[PDB]
Amino acid sequence: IQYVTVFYGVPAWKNATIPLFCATKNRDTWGTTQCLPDNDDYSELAINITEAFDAWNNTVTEQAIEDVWNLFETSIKAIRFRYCAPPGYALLRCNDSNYSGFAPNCSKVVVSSCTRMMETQTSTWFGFNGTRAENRTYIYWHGKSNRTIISLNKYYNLTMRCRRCWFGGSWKEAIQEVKETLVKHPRYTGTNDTRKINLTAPAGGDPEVTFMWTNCRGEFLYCKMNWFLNGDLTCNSTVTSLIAEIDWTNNNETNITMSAEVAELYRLELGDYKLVEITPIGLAPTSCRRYT
Amino acid sequence: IQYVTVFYGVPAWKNATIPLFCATKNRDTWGTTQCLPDNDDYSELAINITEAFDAWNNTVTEQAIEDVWNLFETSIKAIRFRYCAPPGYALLRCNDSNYSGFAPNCSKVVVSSCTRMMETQTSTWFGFNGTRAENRTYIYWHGKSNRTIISLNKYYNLTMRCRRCWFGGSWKEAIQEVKETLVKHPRYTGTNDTRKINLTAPAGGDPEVTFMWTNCRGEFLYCKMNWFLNGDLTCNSTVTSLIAEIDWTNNNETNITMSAEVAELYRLELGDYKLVEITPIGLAPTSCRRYT
Amino acid sequence: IQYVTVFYGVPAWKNATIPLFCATKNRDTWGTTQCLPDNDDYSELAINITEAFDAWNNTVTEQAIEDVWNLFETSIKAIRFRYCAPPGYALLRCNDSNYSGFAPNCSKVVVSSCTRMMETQTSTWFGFNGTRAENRTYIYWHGKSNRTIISLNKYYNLTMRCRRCWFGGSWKEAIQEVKETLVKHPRYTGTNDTRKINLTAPAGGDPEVTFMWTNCRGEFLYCKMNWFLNGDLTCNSTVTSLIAEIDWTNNNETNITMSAEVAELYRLELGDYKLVEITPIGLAPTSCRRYT
Amino acid sequence: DIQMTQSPSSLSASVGDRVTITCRASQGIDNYLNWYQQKPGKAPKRLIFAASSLHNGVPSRFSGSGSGTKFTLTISSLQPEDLGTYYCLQYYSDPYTFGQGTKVEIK
Amino acid sequence: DIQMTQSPSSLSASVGDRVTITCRASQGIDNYLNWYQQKPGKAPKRLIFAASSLHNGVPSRFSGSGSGTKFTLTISSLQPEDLGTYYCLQYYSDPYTFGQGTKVEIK
Amino acid sequence: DIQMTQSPSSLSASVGDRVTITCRASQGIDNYLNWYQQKPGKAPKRLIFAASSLHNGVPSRFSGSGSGTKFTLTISSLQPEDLGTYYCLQYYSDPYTFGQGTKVEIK
Amino acid sequence: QVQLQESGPGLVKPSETLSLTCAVSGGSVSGNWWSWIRQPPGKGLEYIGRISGSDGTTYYRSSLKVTISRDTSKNQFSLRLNSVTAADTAVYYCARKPTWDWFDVWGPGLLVTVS
Amino acid sequence: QVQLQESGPGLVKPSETLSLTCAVSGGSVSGNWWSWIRQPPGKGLEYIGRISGSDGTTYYRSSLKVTISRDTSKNQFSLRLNSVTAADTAVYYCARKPTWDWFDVWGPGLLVTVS
Amino acid sequence: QVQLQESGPGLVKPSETLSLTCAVSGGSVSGNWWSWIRQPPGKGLEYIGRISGSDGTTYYRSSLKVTISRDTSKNQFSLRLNSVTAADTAVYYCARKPTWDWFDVWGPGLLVTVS
Amino acid sequence: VWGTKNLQTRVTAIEKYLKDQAQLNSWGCAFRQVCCTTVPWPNETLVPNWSNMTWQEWERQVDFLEANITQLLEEAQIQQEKNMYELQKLN
Amino acid sequence: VWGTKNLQTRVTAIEKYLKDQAQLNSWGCAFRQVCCTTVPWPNETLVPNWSNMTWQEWERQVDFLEANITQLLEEAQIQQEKNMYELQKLN
Amino acid sequence: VWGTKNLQTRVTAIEKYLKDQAQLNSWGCAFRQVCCTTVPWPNETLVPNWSNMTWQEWERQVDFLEANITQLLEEAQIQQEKNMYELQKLN
Ligand SMILES: *[C@@H]1O[C@H](CO)[C@@H](O[C@@H]2O[C@H](CO)[C@@H](O[C@@H]3O[C@H](CO[C@H]4O[C@H](CO)[C@@H](O)[C@H](O)[C@@H]4O)[C@@H](O)[C@H](O[C@H]4O[C@H](CO)[C@@H](O)[C@H](O)[C@@H]4O)[C@@H]3O)[C@H](O)[C@H]2NC(C)=O)[C@H](O)[C@H]1NC(C)=O
Ligand SMILES: *[C@@H]1O[C@H](CO)[C@@H](O[C@@H]2O[C@H](CO)[C@@H](O[C@@H]3O[C@H](CO[C@H]4O[C@H](CO)[C@@H](O)[C@H](O)[C@@H]4O)[C@@H](O)[C@H](O[C@H]4O[C@H](CO)[C@@H](O)[C@H](O)[C@@H]4O)[C@@H]3O)[C@H](O)[C@H]2NC(C)=O)[C@H](O)[C@H]1NC(C)=O
Ligand SMILES: *[C@@H]1O[C@H](CO)[C@@H](O[C@@H]2O[C@H](CO)[C@@H](O[C@@H]3O[C@H](CO)[C@@H](O)[C@H](O)[C@@H]3O)[C@H](O)[C@H]2NC(C)=O)[C@H](O)[C@H]1NC(C)=O
Ligand SMILES: *[C@@H]1O[C@H](CO)[C@@H](O)[C@H](O)[C@H]1NC(C)=O
Ligand SMILES: *[C@@H]1O[C@H](CO)[C@@H](O)[C@H](O)[C@H]1NC(C)=O
Ligand SMILES: *[C@@H]1O[C@H](CO)[C@@H](O)[C@H](O)[C@H]1NC(C)=O
Ligand SMILES: *[C@@H]1O[C@H](CO)[C@@H](O)[C@H](O)[C@H]1NC(C)=O
Ligand SMILES: *[C@@H]1O[C@H](CO)[C@@H](O)[C@H](O)[C@H]1NC(C)=O
Repeated sequence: IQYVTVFYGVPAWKNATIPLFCATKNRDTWGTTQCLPDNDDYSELAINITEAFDAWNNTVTEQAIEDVWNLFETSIKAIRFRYCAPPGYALLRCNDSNYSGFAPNCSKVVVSSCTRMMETQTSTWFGFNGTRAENRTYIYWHGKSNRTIISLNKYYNLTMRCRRCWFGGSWKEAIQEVKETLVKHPRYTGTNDTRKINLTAPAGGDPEVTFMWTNCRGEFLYCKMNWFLNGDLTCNSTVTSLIAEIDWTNNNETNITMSAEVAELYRLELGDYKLVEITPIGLAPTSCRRYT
Repeated sequence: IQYVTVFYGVPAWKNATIPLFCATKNRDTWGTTQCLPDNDDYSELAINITEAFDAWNNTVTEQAIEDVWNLFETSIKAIRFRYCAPPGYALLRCNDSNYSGFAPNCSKVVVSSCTRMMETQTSTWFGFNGTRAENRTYIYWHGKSNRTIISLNKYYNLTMRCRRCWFGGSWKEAIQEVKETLVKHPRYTGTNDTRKINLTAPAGGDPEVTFMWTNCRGEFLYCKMNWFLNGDLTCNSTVTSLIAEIDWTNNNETNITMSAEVAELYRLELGDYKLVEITPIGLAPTSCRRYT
Repeated sequence: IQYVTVFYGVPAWKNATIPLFCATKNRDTWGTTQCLPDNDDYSELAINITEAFDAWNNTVTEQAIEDVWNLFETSIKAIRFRYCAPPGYALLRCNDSNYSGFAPNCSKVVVSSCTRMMETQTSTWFGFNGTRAENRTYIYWHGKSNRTIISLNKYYNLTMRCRRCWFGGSWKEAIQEVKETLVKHPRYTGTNDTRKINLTAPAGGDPEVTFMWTNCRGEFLYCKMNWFLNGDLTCNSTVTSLIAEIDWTNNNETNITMSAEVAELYRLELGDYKLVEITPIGLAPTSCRRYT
Repeated sequence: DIQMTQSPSSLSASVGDRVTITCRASQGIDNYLNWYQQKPGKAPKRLIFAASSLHNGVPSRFSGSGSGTKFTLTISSLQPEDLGTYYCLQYYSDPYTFGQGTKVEIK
Repeated sequence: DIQMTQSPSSLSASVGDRVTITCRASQGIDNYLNWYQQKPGKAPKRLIFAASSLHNGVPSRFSGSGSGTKFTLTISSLQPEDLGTYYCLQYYSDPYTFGQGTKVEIK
Repeated sequence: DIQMTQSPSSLSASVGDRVTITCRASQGIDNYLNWYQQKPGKAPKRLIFAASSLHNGVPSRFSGSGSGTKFTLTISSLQPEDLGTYYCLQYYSDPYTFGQGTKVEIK
Repeated sequence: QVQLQESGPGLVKPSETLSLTCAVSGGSVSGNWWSWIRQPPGKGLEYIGRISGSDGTTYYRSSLKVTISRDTSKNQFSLRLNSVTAADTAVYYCARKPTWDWFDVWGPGLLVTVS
Repeated sequence: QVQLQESGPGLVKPSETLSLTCAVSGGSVSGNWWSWIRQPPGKGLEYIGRISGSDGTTYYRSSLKVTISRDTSKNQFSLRLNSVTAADTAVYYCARKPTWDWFDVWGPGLLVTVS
Repeated sequence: QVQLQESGPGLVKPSETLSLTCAVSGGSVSGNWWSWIRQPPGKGLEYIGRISGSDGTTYYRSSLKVTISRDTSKNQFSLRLNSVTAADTAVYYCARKPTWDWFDVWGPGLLVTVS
Repeated sequence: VWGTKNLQTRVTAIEKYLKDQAQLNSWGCAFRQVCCTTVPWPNETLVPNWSNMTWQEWERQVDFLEANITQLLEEAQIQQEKNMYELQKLN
Repeated sequence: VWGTKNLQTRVTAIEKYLKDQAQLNSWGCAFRQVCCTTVPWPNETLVPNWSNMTWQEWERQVDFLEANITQLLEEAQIQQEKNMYELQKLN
Repeated sequence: VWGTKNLQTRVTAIEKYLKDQAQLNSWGCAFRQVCCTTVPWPNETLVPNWSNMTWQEWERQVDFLEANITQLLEEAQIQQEKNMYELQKLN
């Protein structure tokens, strides 16, 4: 007879949803914010079993968007922090190079005790410093929406200079290659994209859609972008992402009604992470038996 | 020889005073208020042993009056919630039909893991929706004060309509029966109540006593009630209680100097509940002994 | 063979840094501030082993200066409290009569479960009620800096009366003795102090240094102190301390550029206390061994 | 091969009494026992298996125990439902040996 | 009936030594023992009861033990207060058997 | 004085097999044993001491045990590094008795 | 959970083939250990054979020289034996073999009779 | 807690009734198990009887043919025996019987003497 | 941690004084229990003596009539014996005595030879 | 603040959950539901009527006696356990 | 408020750390890493392939069966333990 | 905020109260005040003077050695306990 045997400490985990601790280097951030010291540890181990991954539904990003907004509200009344899980909790990352938001069958997945560095920027119509600047170009696609966010390669660097914005910053050779991969993106329905595409701005009406919003040491910038498509503080910018809502009404022509939501920018930074609660309980059958 | 034996989990409890958790159905109440999900469970078990009960000194109501006031203050700067105790804590209710606030010898008492639904209403001189609307009429009496609060039966329904209040809402047959039971109420000293009673309003002076206070979608209503005794938003009301301070100076005549305190209204809702801390420790004598 | 044996509850402790609980008698201090009841216990036991002591680096005082300032800020938008450590934590005091802030080799040290009573006063250039009023005169000296704070004996009492300040309050015999011990203070380099000393005020410039700051039922008093050196609310004061920054540039003459920091006043009250975390783990070798 | 000695097949008992049924093991079978109860003209149903492992259907009245050489079955109370024939089964070795069955008749 | 064998009634001891007093049990009385100490011309007072159950009055010097057939009383140190006569009592059965008493005289 | 009986000095073994080396104790030395392994023309180094107390250098292959009269040394696997001579040392009493050494030669 | 049913001839003369079928519904014959047991009217239970649906094990009693097939077909199995003996006649029951698992079901069975 | 006191004649001739009274103060005689023990000047303690105040139990030694009453009256009890024997003379002590409880008190007692 | 080294003559005629020196570096000879052991080419290890650096204990084997000094000087120690016997020639090793502690080190030693 | 309200309830539950398990697990029994102790029961005349009696009523009947019985556990555990260490030394 | 953020995380860790150790330590094993139980394993045909199998995959294969096996522990612990008390009474 | 001040102190006490009891109860001893372990004491020459010595002073004398002795507990507990499971299989 094989009797039930209980094992403690075996590897097993499930989904989770809890807040995370602090981890940052720089001090003097709102009286230290009661934040723990940061440990220099970016180690990652190799795991074989696949694990489900998500970027829109993961709870890790949902707290960042609320936390970052709360910090900004204190100013009304630039930091680099990190989240480290407590004991019994871990973070997973999909090291697959073909990650596009939905990777239910990740070939190789790693387990890390802490996430990576992230940057907070309250900006619209553009993707500021970011952290996923890499040599690979890929675009996230939503399954339940057709909604997307485009990552930009670091080779172009898309130099931007703003004063008082004057910039060429076109990189005509760069845009030709990237859009041809949006056709090669794992799904692209109709709209063959044969040398005809226009970045149609949102229709008139509400002021917010008409003009962008960018912050440079606390400046509510509202300028016109119509030219390209058709003492004094100074700042730069290194573009790395761009928000967009792709839609089309016909196979002959397509109109890109780009969105202007700020929450999606932080989601891209932590879009390849999920929080899993480790259950160290394990039950297995063994021939052993307890005395009396 | 009978040696001392320790028992774990036996039923034993004492008085308690601790805050309670959330339990509610509707969302979007001040950003969810960090409130737990509610479980549909109104089960109650039967217990034989009597337990002391109180309505003025119980700590469960003391937190509600502070919690409800704090919620209203946020508006300056209508919900249905519930309190569920954690493990090791329970709530008792006296199912005796003759409950009047003081039931030290409850015949049948039930134990419930959660309280009932309650309504919050900041009103004076009247008892709004409430939850103890039943076919039985009874009045609470304080031992340390005369202070009383009168429950109203649901058969009359005392219809009220307010606009911009115009209402007959007398129910002459209703008032005749209820006041005759206030004489039959467990104590009623002198003042035989033989066809002579007047609801004397508080004497002049401070504005607050002179005029009532009622809220209808945020309206500071101050009107006159002298007539009966001697586009545009609209709302109703279903009266279920009434606050009053009964006082008398002579056997021939009695003057009812009714009070206008709002805290007592919530006390009636939870007046048949108390919080008890369960101690699972129990010591009994047994002939057994430990080896060596 | 002597095998390792583990002992639980042996006396052992190290440095610590954690917040403390409330302990106070008077109520109605900002809605009770969620403060625990106070226990009348000033007992102290005798310990033989020496323990390091400090007054500037100890974390117990660092929380008081932040706590007291936060309480005052609520007024913008007089109490006697106490800190009692939880289980597993204790407070040490140096009963050596020669304490001057640095007592790494305390001859006799006591362990107490709670600190003493303390007074909070937001004042500059003077030491208000205090608690270390005793028959012994001594002055604290910093080892890394030379910021000093002078304790005043209770025999002089330095009577002060303020209205609307008119006061003799010199005590010429008192000042003669105390300054002669500042020469006899553990360290006093050069400046033989032979009948020549002047209390030079800070040089002109910023308004804050020029005039003091004293509060009497919420009054921003700014008067002149030049005379001595060279219906209507009334209040008194019993001076017990005085802040000063001792500096010298030549052996012939010395100039006392007295400071005006308020944080140092509270540090003197708790300057003979430190928080230690008790570790009840102890390992010792014994010949015993475990069965199988 | 081994021989199993069972309790007597005839039994007279009164309500409120304790009934003990035992089938002795020849050697250390190591509690590979099983039990069954077959009603007249109906299939048997398991009550207790592996010496001591409660099966759903009876709270506490049926409870066996024993290991090694000694094995016993103890019933706290007798009820109208308990009636029919009882057997104990062992499967440690290939050649199984069975009991004689108890023609229990209550009165 | 049973017979109890007590320690010798004569004792000579020096300060700082250990004194052991024993009264042996005839069978397994199951630690129903009790002890008493009576001063000359004064009533006895309990010191240890039920073999091992400390009674208020002495921190550690008086401490008995033993169960079944073996029973002993061990005293770590001798003090001036300890003096008089000692008895051990058993009440397992109806016919009680008592000791001979120890006329302790210190020197 | 006591005599220690050691395992044979000649050993022929194949890879993947278990090797057991024992030196029996004459009485209850109470696990004051020690072990060493000396390479040819080199100093010995400790592997296991006090019967069962792992020393840094080998994760699990070397592991002794035993107490009282019975003592054994068990090795799960044989590896090329394990080679030379083995001794077991006892120091309970003044006159030490040593083993004969094992001239281990693998094949 | 399961609704075991079976059927059989109920009338077999001596020295003819014995055929009895027990139906399996809601479960897979493979991956489950099955066995056949008969209840003599006077005698107690006797073990007569065992068979495993996994096909990895085959254990019979070397006293009756009988074999039982495990043809799946439509999740059914039957017994096969020839030259029935008078002493072998009994009430045949179909059920899984007894094991140390919570699950075990038995069929009512039917009586076999000979002249 | 308790202040036991007693008194007695102290002078009894041989062959007369033996009367000794022990007073109980601060406690109830009923609900407590009481007993009488005497200390001979030379011999050790000897058990002579037991009595329970609850009245549910009555256990005496069947060697002395002696009985003791438990009349409450005003919370007092006494000993009753006739024809005192020379060997029975001893120092009589009043106390509760020894039990496995923390509470137990004894009285100083008084000496009985015969010619 | 430690780098034990030693040296010796390596050529001693029979019936001459035996001198061998083992150097101690990085540790104090006092407070550590030291001993001397020799490895005969054919025979196994044999205990020949013990010495404690604390000076509180002195235990030798009463079969070889040999003594060893513990002069500190510059943290060094050596062996002293006279009239070397043919059977006593062996490879001499210097090391601390075996104990129940994690620390123990040995020296390679050098061979002694006689005609 | 409602945030402090929710947090206060949770920490209290754990603070209570270990306090009783801190008072327990020092007498000798860690988590056993029922276990025996060597301390005799004082005042045997107070034996409870096992037929007609309830745990809730009887516990408050011996409230005055609870503080005395609990203290004796501390001496019993340390004294009996300590002697075992010296006994094994000789063997 | 960030203060409530940090506090909420810490108490959750303790709340989790004892809950699993509360579900455990009631079956009979307090802190032993591996220990045996008298409950037979149901459906022996579901024996796992010890060579090619992982803990993460197999645990979710028996998720439906977890709720049934855990209940039987409660009856096993109290029933077996209780009978031992009466056995020692006679001796 | 003073509310966060009070809550922070309480949770720290529990957080500390189990951490030491988490480091303990994994070596083998759950709540026993004094218990023995199979690990030999290194450097017997460092035996403490039981007459003239205090716990506070000696603990800091072996601070450097604490980190090494504690690690050996993990191997001792699992290795010795694991072998017992296979021994009982044959019987
Ligand atoms: C150990 O356990 C025993 C038994 O459980 C306890 O015994 C109880 O002790 C209390 C002591 O206070 C007793 O209370 C006393 O009761 C006396 C009589 O009460 C009964 O009287 C008649 C007798 O038949 C009954 O019919 C009647 O119904 C009562 O039940 C009172 O007279 C006592 O009062 C005395 O003290 C007061 C001051 O306190 C004086 O003013 C009075 O004049 C009088 O002198 C007292 O109330 C109780 O009766 C006992 N129980 C039983 C069953 O007898 C022990 O208390 C307990 N503790 C120990 C031994 O330390
Ligand atoms: C195991 O336990 C043992 C005993 O408890 C420890 O032994 C100690 O080891 C340290 C090692 O550093 C010793 O410290 C050394 O002391 C030498 C001499 O000190 C004494 O000298 C005379 C001798 O009589 C005494 O009168 C005097 O009062 C001193 O007490 C020093 O010379 C050593 O310094 C050496 O190293 C430095 C660099 O570090 C060089 O610059 C020097 O020139 C010199 O070469 C050193 O300080 C200590 O004395 C030992 N204790 C005792 C009682 O002897 C082990 O340390 C401990 N750990 C193990 C074995 O791993
Ligand atoms: C809580 O208080 C309520 C009263 O407000 C109790 O209601 C009573 O519940 C019992 C249920 O046991 C009802 O008994 C029923 O009586 C009918 C009469 O024939 C019978 O047919 C049913 O089978 C049942 O036994 C009782 O009528 C009801 N009384 C009232 C006035 O509602 C309730 O029982 C209390 N809670 C508990 C746990 O007791
Ligand atoms: C209520 O009225 C009664 C009548 O006598 C009186 O005794 C009692 O004191 C009154 N209580 C108050 C609150 O005045
Ligand atoms: C002491 O005070 C003097 C005064 O300026 C300062 O120069 C010096 O650095 C201080 N040194 C110490 C040890 O405090
Ligand atoms: C109830 O308990 C009492 C205890 O005082 C007992 O005397 C009585 O027999 C019990 N039974 C009843 C009241 O039916
Ligand atoms: C992997 O596991 C499966 C279990 O289904 C087994 O059949 C197979 O032999 C294992 N080995 C492989 C796939 O190499
Ligand atoms: C104090 O302790 C020291 C340990 O170094 C010891 O040598 C001495 O004998 C002890 N006794 C004293 C100092 O009286």
